[PDB]
Amino acid sequence: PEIGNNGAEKQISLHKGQPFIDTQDVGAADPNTPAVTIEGPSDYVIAIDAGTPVAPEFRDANGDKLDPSTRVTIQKCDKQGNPLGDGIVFSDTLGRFEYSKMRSDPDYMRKTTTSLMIDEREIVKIFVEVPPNANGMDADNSRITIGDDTSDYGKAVGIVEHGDLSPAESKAVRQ
Amino acid sequence: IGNNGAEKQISLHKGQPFIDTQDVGAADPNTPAVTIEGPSDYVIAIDAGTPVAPEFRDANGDKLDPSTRVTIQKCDKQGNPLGDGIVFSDTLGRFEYSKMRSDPDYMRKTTTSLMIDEREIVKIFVEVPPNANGMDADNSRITIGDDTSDYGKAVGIVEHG
Amino acid sequence: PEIGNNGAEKQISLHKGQPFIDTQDVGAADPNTPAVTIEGPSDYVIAIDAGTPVAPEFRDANGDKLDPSTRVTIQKCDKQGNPLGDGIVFSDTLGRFEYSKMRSDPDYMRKTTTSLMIDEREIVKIFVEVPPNANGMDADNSRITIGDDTSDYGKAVGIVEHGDLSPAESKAVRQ
Amino acid sequence: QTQEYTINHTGGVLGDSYVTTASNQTSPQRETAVLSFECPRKFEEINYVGQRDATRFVPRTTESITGSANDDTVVDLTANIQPVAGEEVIAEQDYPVAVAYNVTQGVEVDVVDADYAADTVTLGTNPADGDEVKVWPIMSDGDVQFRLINQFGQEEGRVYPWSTPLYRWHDFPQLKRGREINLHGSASWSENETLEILLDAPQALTWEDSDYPRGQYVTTLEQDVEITL
Amino acid sequence: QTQEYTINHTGGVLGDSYVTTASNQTSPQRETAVLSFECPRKFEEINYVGQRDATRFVPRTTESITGSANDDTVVDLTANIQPVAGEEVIAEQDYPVAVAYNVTQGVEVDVVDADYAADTVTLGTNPADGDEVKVWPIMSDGDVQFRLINQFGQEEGRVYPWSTPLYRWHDFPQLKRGREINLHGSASWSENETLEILLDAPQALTWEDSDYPRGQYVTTLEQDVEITL
Amino acid sequence: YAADTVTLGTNPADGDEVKVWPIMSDGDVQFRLINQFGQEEGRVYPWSTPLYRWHDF
Amino acid sequence: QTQEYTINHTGGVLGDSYVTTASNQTSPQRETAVLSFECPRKFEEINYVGQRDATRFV
Repeated sequence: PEIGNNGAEKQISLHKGQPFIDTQDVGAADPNTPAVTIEGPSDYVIAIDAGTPVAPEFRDANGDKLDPSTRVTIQKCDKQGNPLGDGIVFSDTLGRFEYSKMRSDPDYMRKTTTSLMIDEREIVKIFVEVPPNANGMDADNSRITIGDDTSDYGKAVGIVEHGDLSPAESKAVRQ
Repeated sequence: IGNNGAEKQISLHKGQPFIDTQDVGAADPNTPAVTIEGPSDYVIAIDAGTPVAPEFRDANGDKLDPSTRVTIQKCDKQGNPLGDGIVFSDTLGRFEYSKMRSDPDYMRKTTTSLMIDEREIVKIFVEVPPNANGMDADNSRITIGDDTSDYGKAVGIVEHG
Repeated sequence: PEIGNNGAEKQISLHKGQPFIDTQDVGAADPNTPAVTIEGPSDYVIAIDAGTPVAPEFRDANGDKLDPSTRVTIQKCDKQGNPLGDGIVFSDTLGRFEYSKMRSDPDYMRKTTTSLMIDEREIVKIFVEVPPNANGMDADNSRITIGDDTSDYGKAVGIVEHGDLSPAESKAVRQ
Repeated sequence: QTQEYTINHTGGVLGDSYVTTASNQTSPQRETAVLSFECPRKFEEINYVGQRDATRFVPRTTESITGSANDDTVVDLTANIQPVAGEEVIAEQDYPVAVAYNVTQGVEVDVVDADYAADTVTLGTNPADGDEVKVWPIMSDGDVQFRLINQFGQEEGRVYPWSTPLYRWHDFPQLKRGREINLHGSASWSENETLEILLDAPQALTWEDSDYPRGQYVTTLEQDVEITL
Repeated sequence: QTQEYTINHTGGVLGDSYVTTASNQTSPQRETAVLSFECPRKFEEINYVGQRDATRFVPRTTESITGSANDDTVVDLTANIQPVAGEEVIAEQDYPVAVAYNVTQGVEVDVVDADYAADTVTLGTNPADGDEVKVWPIMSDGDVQFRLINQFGQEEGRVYPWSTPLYRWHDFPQLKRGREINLHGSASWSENETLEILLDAPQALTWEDSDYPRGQYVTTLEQDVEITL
Repeated sequence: YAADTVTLGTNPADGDEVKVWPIMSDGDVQFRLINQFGQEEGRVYPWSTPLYRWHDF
Repeated sequence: QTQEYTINHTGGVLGDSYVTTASNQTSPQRETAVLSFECPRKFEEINYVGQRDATRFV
C-alpha cells in the first residue's frame, strides 16, 4: 500500500454531526442565544477564508421554512461566550436562499464577507432573530453547513494541527 | 481580530431607526410610503449597480396592480425633492418576488450612483392607479444592497469622524 | 461607539457560579476532601495577592451556621490533587466572621496571609474540618467568595491571558 | 459641554420612550435583558466610566400566600434572603428588606424580624382565613452585567467580562462615598445605540404592581453617567 | 500505459471474484466494511486521487409492513428521510427517494409525496389487508470512508482521516461536473492488495433483494480510478 | 490439555448450578491510538502477538 | 520529571473514569476493543516503549 503525505492544511467542512459543535432550540424574538455553537478543538487551528460559502437551512417543528424576514448572524466571540463587534461575518436574512439549489448552485451560494480565524480555544456563534407571533426553530431538522469540499466551486475550511507547525502560535497571536 | 476597514458593507431594511414608513391609499404621489435619513456623523454610499427590492403588499396579503409605479428619489433637507440624483424609476410589476432577491437575473439594480451626506433624505414615492387597493405597511418590506452574496453589491457606510 | 483598551491585568473575583470551580457536600470529621475545588483555566494566569479578602459562608442543610470550632483551610496544590505545605494560606476557623457584615465591613474583612499564584493548570483546594456529632455541609447553600471588586476597600484577583504577554511563562515558572 | 447626570428606570432625561423594561425568566436560567436605554436623537453621545460613576439598583420579587384559620404569622419563601447590609433589626435598615400588603385590608403590614438563614420571614399581623396577600421580599442569588447594541439587536462588545452578584450588591451599604459601588469598564455610544442591563438569576423580579405602598415602581435603578450635551 | 476507468460494485474490469460486498451492523454502531476491491493478478497497480476522480454511491435500506383493513396510504420509517437533493415533488428527482413493491400484486407502487421531516412517507395506492409489502427508502445519518489492506486483513493506513456523511452525499446533485463530488486523499496499491469502503450508520442497508423492479442490484457504487494497464 | 477437556476433583450433585473460568486461547492482541474522536491516526506495531504465546511464556 | 509507573484495568493513577472495559464479540470474528485508557486532564503526556516496559495480561 501507499498513501500520499497530504499537506497539513487540510480542506474540510462543518456540519451538525461533529463533537466540537452543538445546537439548541429557539423560540421567538430571541437574539441573545446561539442557536448553534462552535468551538475550537484542542491543539488545532481552523481557518475560514473570506470567500467561504455559508448555508443555514433551519426549519420549523412541523417541517416548514420560517419567516424570511428572520435574520441570521454568524459572529466570532472571545472566550466565555463574549461576543465582539469586529470580526463579525454573514449578517444575512433567512429568506433569499432557495434551499433547494443553495449549495448546489454557485449563484445561490452565499459566501462570507471577510476572513476569519479560530484559535485553539475560541467560539463562533450563530444568533437568530425571529419576529414575534411566529413559529420556533426545531433542532432536529435545522442544520448549518459552511465550506465547500467536494466541488470545484466554492472554498473549503482550512484546518491544521497546532503541534505540527512552529509559526502556528505566531498565526494564532496574529488572529 | 483583524481590523476591518471603515468602509463597512451593510444592507437596509424596515426594522431600523433611521428609516420609517406609512400607509398609502390611491393616487397619492406626494406622500412617501417610505422615508430614509442619514444618521449622525455617518456617511452612506449607494453605488450604481446596487440591487433594489420592494415587496409592497395589500392589506389582505396580495400584490398590487403591476401598473403601479415606484420611484426612489433623493431629497434635499426639509423633505424637498430634486430632479437630479433620482434613481430607480421603475414599475411595481416585473420583479418575480419569489425569485427576485435570490436570482441575480431577476435582481434589479439602480441606474446611477448616489450618496447620502450625514443629514439628508431619500424617499420612495408610489403611484397607484385609482379604484385599487391601498398599501399596508405591516406587510410591506424594502431591501437594498445584497450583503453576504457574490452577485449584487452592498451599501457602503463610514463614520464621518 | 468607543471602549477603552482595558489593561490585560483584569480585576476579578471568584464565586460558585463559574465553570472552573466546583463543590460537593461534606459530612463530619472529614478533612481530606476539598469541599470546593478551583482550577486554572487554559492559557490564563490567575494571581491572588497577600492582602486579598476571603469569605467562606458555609451553611447547614437546614439553613444554619455550623459549629464555629469548625476549621477552614485554603491550600494550593500541585497537579493531581497533590497538596503542598508551603504556599498554604488562610488557615482560619469557621467562627468569628459575622457573615452579616463580613464582606461589607473592612474590619470583618479577613484577608489572606501571603501571596499566591495559579499557573494555567493548577489546583487550589478548600479543606474543612468539622468536629464529630455535628451537622454536615450543604452545597446548595454554601458559598465561597474571594477578592473584592467593586469597592475602594479590599483587593481584587488579578487575571491575565497567558498568550498575550511574553514573560507570562517566566512568571509561571517563577510561581 | 460635559455634565454628570443621573439616569433612572423611567423617563428622566430620556422621556419614557427610549427606555424599556422587562422581567427575567425562571425555568431556563438565561442572561435576560431586564432594562435598556437607547441614546436619543438629541444627544451627541453618552459616556460611562467605572470608578468614576456611582450607582444604585434595588430589586425585589413578588410572592403570594393564602389566608388560613391557623395563626400563621410567618411565611416561607422561594428566594434566598438576608438583611439589607446585615442586621437582625427592622426599621434600622437603609430600606425594608421586605414589604407585605393585604388585598382585603388595604393597608400596609409591618415586619418584626426573620431568621435570614432559611427562606423565612415573620409577619407582625395575624392574617384572616381567605384573605389575599402579596409580599415583595428582597432578592438574592443573581448576577448583573452590561452590554452594548448598535441599533440592530447586534452586539459588538461587553463593558466588563466578569459579572458582579446582586447578592453582594445588596450587602454593601449603598450611597456612601468611599463605600459607594463603582463597577469597572469604560463604555461610550452615540445616537440610537443602546446599553442593555442584563440579569441572570432564578427568581422572578418585578417593576410594577399597582398595589405597592412605598411608591409606584417597586424596584429601581439610578446610575451616574456623563453626557456631551 | 495509464487509463481512466470506472469500477462498480459488481464485476466490471475485475470479474466478480475479487469484489466482495457485505451489510453493516445495527445494534453495535461500528465501522463495518460494506465493500472491498482486491487488485487482481493481471494489473500492475491501481491509483486513486481526490479532486481528480468522480464518484457515485446510491444506498438504500429495506423495511416491511403488514396489510390492514384501514386505508393506510402512509407508512412511518426507522430512518431519517429527505428528498433526493431536495424537493417536495416526485418524478423530478434524479432518482426516486423511495420504492415500494407489493408481493401479492407483483407490480410497482408509485409515490405521491412525503413530509420529509419526520420518518414518514405517503403511498399512492391502497394496500389490502393481509398483503405483504416491501419498501426501499432512502438512507441517512451515516458516514463513509476508505482504508487499505496489505493482503492479510492488516491495515497500514487510511486514505483520508475525516469521514464524509452519506447524508450530504445524497444532498448534493450528483453527476454534474463542477458540482461533482471529489473526496480527498491520494492512494495507490498493487497486486492482491485491497481497498475497503466502510460504513458507519445504524440502518441496515442492502445490496440484493431479487424482487426490486428498478434493476436487480438495489444500491450501487460507481467510482473513477486510474490504472497502469 | 490436548482436547477441550478438564477434570473436576469434586462430585457435583444433580440440578446444582456451576460456573467455570478456564484459561483462554487462540487469540490476538494489539494496540492503537485515538485522537479524542474515535478517529485513528496510527498503529503501535503492525503485527499482532498471540495471547496463546502470551500465556505460554 | 519522568517516572516509571504501572497501570491497571481499574483506577490506579487515572481514577476509574478515563478507563473503560468491554467484552469481545463471538459470531463475527472482529478486532474488538476490550480496554482503553484516556490520558486525563492533569498529566502532560504519556509515553510507551517496547523492550523497556514490562507487561502482564491474564
